[PDB]
Amino acid sequence: MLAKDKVALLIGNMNYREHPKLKAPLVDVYELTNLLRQLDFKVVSLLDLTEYEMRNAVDEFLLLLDKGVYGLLYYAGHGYENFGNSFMVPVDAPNPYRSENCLCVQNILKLMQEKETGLNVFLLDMCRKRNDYDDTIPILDALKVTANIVFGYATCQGAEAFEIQHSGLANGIFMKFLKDRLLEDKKITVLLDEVAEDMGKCHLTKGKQALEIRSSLSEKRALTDPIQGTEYSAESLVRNLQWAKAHELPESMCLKFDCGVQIQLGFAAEFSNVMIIYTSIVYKPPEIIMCDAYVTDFPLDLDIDPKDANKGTPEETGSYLVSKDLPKHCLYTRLSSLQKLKEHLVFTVCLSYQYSGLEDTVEDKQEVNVGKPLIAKLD
Amino acid sequence: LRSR
Repeated sequence: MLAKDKVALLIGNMNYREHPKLKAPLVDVYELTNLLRQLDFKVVSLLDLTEYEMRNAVDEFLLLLDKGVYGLLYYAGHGYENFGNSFMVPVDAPNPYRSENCLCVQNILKLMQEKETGLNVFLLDMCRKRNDYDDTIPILDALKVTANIVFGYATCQGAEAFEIQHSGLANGIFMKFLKDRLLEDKKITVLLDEVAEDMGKCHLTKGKQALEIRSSLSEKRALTDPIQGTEYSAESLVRNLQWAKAHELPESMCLKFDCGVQIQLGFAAEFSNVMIIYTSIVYKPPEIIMCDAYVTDFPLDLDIDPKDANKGTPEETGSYLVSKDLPKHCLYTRLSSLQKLKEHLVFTVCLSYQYSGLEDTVEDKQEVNVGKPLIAKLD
Repeated sequence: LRSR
């Protein structure tokens, strides 16, 4: 079995403004993103999206999809279910909230089917209880009989999905078990079934949470199926190239200051909407005794806290996922909410120095523009 | 245990 393309959208929502906050979607999404990439999926991973952002991300995902393409959606965050319809709850939902504030998974399925995907996979790592404030009784249109649909729900209808309250890293229950199986060369339905068995052995979740699989898939399609890669339309290749650009951060640039010092500006991706910037004092003409380099003046859209920027360790920025994957001895800054970027990312590298003999500090600073960062390119 |  071969797939014309494999494409995944992964969303983790943790920091709700009007509802309890979550911790593990960041690990779940990060680790799943990596496993999917090992299977050659073109993946977009996004943290903490609003309703508007979630819809836009879905619109981008849909653009990738084409006849024969395997599409996968993974969601870790708050959700609800009314009348067998699954809804994803964005971080900007009010309390209480209604369906119009959320995204209905089935509608996404309908749109995917309109693209003639070869496989539709939904992994919904969220609660499935009712939202009683939402009183609407939607007449969702009947889906076409694709025979390509697989739902892996972290929990059963009417029940809850969980993560572990452990300080430091810990997956949610679903990912805890999924990640050990995900790379298996098996029909995705069978794989999920093994996953359901693994979860059943969890004492902590017994009687509270169990995987539910819903499938109408009539062919031996596996996540490990090879990409055919022969029939791309030119428009697709450009879309693929654009996706690759979103996937790739700007390469590091060496900044030359008028006073002759050089600073290394380095970039790392945590998610498609989360970048880490690091700076280091690579070079000094001797005449200058002391050097200080630091970053600032970010776009407001990013809502970056200067208290939380220019840190000794990546860990200090709220970047726990990437470390020791980053050059040591560098200031670190975490740019999250990259999707909120109206204008090319522009910021300021500032430098403070004293010359040997001279005793007064000098202040020089230059605007760097990497322009669009990651996901932002997509539009 | 955390609820989602």
